[PDB]
Amino acid sequence: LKAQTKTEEFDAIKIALASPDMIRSWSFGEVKKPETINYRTFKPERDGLFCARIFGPVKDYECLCGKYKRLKHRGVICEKCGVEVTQTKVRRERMGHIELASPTAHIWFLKSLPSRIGLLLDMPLRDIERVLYFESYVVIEGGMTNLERQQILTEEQYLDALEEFGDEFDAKMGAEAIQALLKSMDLEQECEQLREELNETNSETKRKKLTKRIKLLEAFVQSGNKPEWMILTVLPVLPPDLRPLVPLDGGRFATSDLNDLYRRVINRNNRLKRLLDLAAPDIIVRNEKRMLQEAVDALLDNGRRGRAITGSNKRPLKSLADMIKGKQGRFRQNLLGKRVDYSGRSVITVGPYLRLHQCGLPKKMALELFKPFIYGKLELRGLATTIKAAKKMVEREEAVVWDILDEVIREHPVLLNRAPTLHRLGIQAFEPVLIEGKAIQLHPLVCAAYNADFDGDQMAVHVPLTLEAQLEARALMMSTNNILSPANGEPIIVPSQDVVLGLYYMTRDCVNAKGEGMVLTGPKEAERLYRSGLASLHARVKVRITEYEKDANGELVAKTSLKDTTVGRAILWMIVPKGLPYSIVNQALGKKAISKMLNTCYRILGLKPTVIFADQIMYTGFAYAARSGASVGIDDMVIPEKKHEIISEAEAEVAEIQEQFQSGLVTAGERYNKVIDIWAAANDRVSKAMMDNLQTETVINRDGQEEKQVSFNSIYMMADSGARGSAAQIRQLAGMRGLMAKPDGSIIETPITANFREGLNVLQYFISTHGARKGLADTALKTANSGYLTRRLVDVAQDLVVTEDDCGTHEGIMMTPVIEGGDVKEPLRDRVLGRVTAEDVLKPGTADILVPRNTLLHEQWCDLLEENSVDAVKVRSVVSCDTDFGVCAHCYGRDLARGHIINKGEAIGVIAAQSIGEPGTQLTMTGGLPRVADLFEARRPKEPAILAEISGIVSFGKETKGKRRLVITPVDGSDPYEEMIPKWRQLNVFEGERVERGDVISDGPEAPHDILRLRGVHAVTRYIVNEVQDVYRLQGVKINDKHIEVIVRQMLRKATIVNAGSSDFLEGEQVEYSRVKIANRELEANGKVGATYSRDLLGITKASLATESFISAASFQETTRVLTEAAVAGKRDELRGLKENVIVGRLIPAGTGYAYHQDRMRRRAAG
Amino acid sequence: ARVTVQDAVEKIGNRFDLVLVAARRARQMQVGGKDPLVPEENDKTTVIALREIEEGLINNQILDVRERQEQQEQEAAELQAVTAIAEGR
Amino acid sequence: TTDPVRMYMREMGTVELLTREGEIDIAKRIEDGINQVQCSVAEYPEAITYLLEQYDRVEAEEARLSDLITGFVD
Amino acid sequence: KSDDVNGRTKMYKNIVDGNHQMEPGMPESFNVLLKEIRSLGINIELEDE
Ligand SMILES: [Mg+2]
Ligand SMILES: [Mg+2]
Ligand SMILES: [Zn+2]
Ligand SMILES: [Zn+2]
Repeated sequence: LKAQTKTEEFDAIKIALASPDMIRSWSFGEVKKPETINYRTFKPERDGLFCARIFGPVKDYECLCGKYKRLKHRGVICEKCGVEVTQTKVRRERMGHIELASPTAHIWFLKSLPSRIGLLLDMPLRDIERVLYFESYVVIEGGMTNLERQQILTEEQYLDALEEFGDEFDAKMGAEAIQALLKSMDLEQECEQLREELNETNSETKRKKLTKRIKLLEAFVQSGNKPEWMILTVLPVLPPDLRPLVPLDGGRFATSDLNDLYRRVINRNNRLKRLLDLAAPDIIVRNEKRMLQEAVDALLDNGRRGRAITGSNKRPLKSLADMIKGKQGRFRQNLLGKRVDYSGRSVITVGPYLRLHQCGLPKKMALELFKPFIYGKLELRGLATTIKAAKKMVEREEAVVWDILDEVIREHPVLLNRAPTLHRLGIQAFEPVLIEGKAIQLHPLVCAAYNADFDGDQMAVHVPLTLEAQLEARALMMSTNNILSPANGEPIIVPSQDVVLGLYYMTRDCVNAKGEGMVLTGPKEAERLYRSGLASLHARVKVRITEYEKDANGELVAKTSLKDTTVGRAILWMIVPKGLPYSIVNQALGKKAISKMLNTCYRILGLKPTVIFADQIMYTGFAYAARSGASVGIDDMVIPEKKHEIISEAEAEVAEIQEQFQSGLVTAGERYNKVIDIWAAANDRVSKAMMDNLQTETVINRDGQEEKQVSFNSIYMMADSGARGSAAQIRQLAGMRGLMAKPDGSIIETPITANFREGLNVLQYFISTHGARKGLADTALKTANSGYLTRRLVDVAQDLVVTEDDCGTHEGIMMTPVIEGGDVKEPLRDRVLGRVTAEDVLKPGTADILVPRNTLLHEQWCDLLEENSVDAVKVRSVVSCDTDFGVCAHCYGRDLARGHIINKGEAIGVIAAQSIGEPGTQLTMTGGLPRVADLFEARRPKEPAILAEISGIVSFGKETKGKRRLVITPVDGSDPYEEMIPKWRQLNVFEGERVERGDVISDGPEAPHDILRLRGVHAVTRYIVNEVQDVYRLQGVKINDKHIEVIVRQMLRKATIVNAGSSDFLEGEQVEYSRVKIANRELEANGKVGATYSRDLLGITKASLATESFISAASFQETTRVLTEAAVAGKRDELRGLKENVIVGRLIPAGTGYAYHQDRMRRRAAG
Repeated sequence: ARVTVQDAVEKIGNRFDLVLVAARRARQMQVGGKDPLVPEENDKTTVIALREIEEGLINNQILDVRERQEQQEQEAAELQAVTAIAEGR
Repeated sequence: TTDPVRMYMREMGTVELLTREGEIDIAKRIEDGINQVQCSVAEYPEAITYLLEQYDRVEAEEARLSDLITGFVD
Repeated sequence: KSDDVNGRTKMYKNIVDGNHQMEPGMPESFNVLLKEIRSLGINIELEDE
């Protein structure tokens, strides 16, 4: 079968050095002149940087001279001015070239930090520059005389050396010399030479540096690049329209900076060509060559020299490297990120009438957005003769179009987005609902997922055009398909504030109210009692209820009983579908219970019942809350009657301690701390006085004498329900507020004795100011810290995707409850939920298989384990997954917005990184958010501990030399370990004990590098997750341990060989590659040997550095260095990753595209 | 409208292979090649295909099967026309 | 030190300035040099006959008086 | 929707024709990046098929 020639759909990419002949291949002409346009008739001057002959017609399908103006004429080259008449588009495509008189060095291979040309020749950089500026002569191919091949001479020395040997020795200077060296260099011969020397001299100093060079050289050899090409003979010119001269208003012109640069290189080049035929003296043509060299450099990458400035403008002219480069990497892919058609935005509002699957869309917005669709539907039914008439119709806004828009709108989701998109719920698909008015209406339940308040925040809309985009939006991005956080399995659609105050006020009970004691047949006549004004919403009542339990085998049982309840809970029962028990609604229904209600409904009846349920809860929540007439008055905030007395007593204490300091009974420092404590203690007293009074002091009577219940006071209901406010914030309203802190951080020993219900005087407010401003500053900065963190995270993960089904490893990590020092800071059930078992678990007794090998532990399974006393469970994790280049679905877990096991192909790295980064706003400024980063950066603490390197008996040897050596001695194994530990650090280690490898030989923090090395992989991963999770959980943030585990797996991706037989001994390399390769030896070729490696721990930012794809690396890394370092090796990017596929603009090799890439990836390496 | 695609995801597990298959089907209907297998409520092809997945009358196998039949159904017509290309000889 | 302004100022700074008499020294040599090639040119027979063949083209209106001579010595 | 100067028009015509598809092609931003790299001394090619 024939291969191909013309444009097929390409896979992979290649990058390499460009030969002068290769550059000529692209070039359709030589730019011989600095001229641009004619200066009167604005036509391009032949043949200059803008040329119709070299590049293309100024206007579509028309010859420049004007002889051939006809659209028929296409392959025609005008006889007057050779211009083949074709679309002006080719002026954006066709390249050109310039033939340089003298060779010229490429600054990138000269000036990228490891000068490539320098170490290719094993020659210093400063010397090469010394040869380039004609500041000395360098030898080439010295022959047998006096001189080294690479030796450098000065003017007189070259002369002195020349009188003795005229010929059979050669030396040049400048660029031509360097080019001659590169051409003369034989890598093959040099490679052999380098191979012997490694073996001959044995020294680490020697062979360390030695080995680095030989692999590099042979890489360049196998690459196919010829060294000479680092020196430019021919220089390609970029198509004119990519650096346009386009006119402006008022007749002025504007142009890219490259022209000024290109023009210069041309002038100088041309001048030099002239100076050769005039036989100018050396001193000039030399100067002209340096000037040309500088000029080319300024063109390619400006700023590696003097930084030439554009004409008449101080600001330096932008060069080609700066066009690619930026902040950060490429502008193209950097945020932001390309503008997109079919979009819009406006201020957003509520719309509680909406169902959860839809959103209010302004009439005009939908009109302008679906404009092409409207045209097509309008001319599909024949209401418009043609598209033009259709254009006029919607432009006329004839009334008839509105019905047509409801058709084109109906089943057609739109994407809604908020400004800081953090997790994937930052974008969700909705069904359009036509709205008069310019505001976007957004279903209330989603406002939590977006973090969208209504304080004037704006949202952006996107229309999913292609059929595949409509179905992606509906089956993935739809609102109803994500009700559960992917970060933690808990529902994110939990009713927010107004609704839960409604349901809290609804299911609540007072002691004596209308309808107290009566009984009703069912919720129907309960509402009939209430709505008619007979019964109070909260009164204790028995009513007949029918609950349901599906406790049969997939089958619903029914049960009826007399439940003791209130009227509101009875009324509320009408919404609860089928198999939920009345127990869930028989309580007071705070914000905490109302989410777990939704959670259980999902985990039992599935999705569909849960969605419509959520809707109903919101509707009834708002409604009854409106009935409740909740408000806030100034008398709703009750100050304790005992406040002034408490302040005075604490005011007496400071005067006790003060008398003690004047009389010297207590020290000054002791004074500060003493007073601060009593004032602090005072605050707790006032807080817990007003809390008691505020909470229950409503004291009311039913028929009998008195009694007292939880208050119905307005502000309390908000805080108890979970609606808004918290005991801390309330404490500032009624009780005194806090002790503020001066900028210094030293909390002032005279707190704020007033509160907001009273007035704050001048001093108290002024002192309050610092806390606010530092708060805003801290948060506004904590905003910045979070973003960078998610960035580093997604860069190191990203390309990680679920690929295989079951790697089929029994391996996994042991899950126990966290038990931090007290009682159960986190249960076992949350830690293990939704994960898969490593091996079958036994009861406390045995011959009992509870869970059979690998089984997803769902709610029943976790409860069956909890029924029993089960204390410990080993679980497959993404860190242990045997699948290479991805995660096996079994090792990850089920978690998603759906409860089912994770699908094949979901990109989990991103959702893991996003889930970890998003909550980061709430962390503090040890502790806080920077503490998390230290964990993920693997950073070694300042004064770490040291762990026993190897098991066996240890002892001390030699004596204080600034380090006192420690000798460990295994019984059987070799003794030789003696480490020099500074002894001025307090030891722990019993001097006379045998130490298990990895014990604490001193105190202080430990480097996670050790834990991986000494204790093992599972130990360090357990260490990271528990420490980082300590930070979040301390703030009340729920992040499943899974996500942290995947980041960890990426930290240790690389390993360092120990044994040999096929690989590089000391090479750091992917354990993916090694593991697939040692399987290729265990039964393949030679056993050979081998090889044993050692897993390594890389910080997140360092591990993301290594990426196979250079297009990906060129994005977020330093672009110049990436391209150079890649261009020399002739590295071939196969795509395969995410980052790169986004760049080239094809299907992401994940999700919907994962089927595609898979189908294509296999087509490769076949026939 | 189709509020939740859950029923289709049960029918096809992946939930991604669902988007693809329903897509392939929606084009068989949208570009005017076939007609629906289930009452159309005025729902656009997006949802009509999804109802077809939920009701179990459409999946990757049938389409590949169905398409594979049409390959031979059209190949039967052109039978005389392309065998007339004996002009190779 | 890079900055070609500097490596120029310094490459030329080596060349030493001419004395008022020294200017004439080099200049006398110039005349001598050219006169040698002029005399060397005068000694070529084809160089003569060609000019003959060229002037017959001038009088035949195959050239112009400006395209051959700029005027003589007299 | 943004960068494909061919695909965008080829798309628009399909939207009115009633065919929701895309004949995507290659984004012009990246297509320019090829020339900027190639405008330097770098030969960057799209291999295979
Ligand atoms: Mg908010
Ligand atoms: Mg806001
Ligand atoms: Zn012409
Ligand atoms: Zn696995």
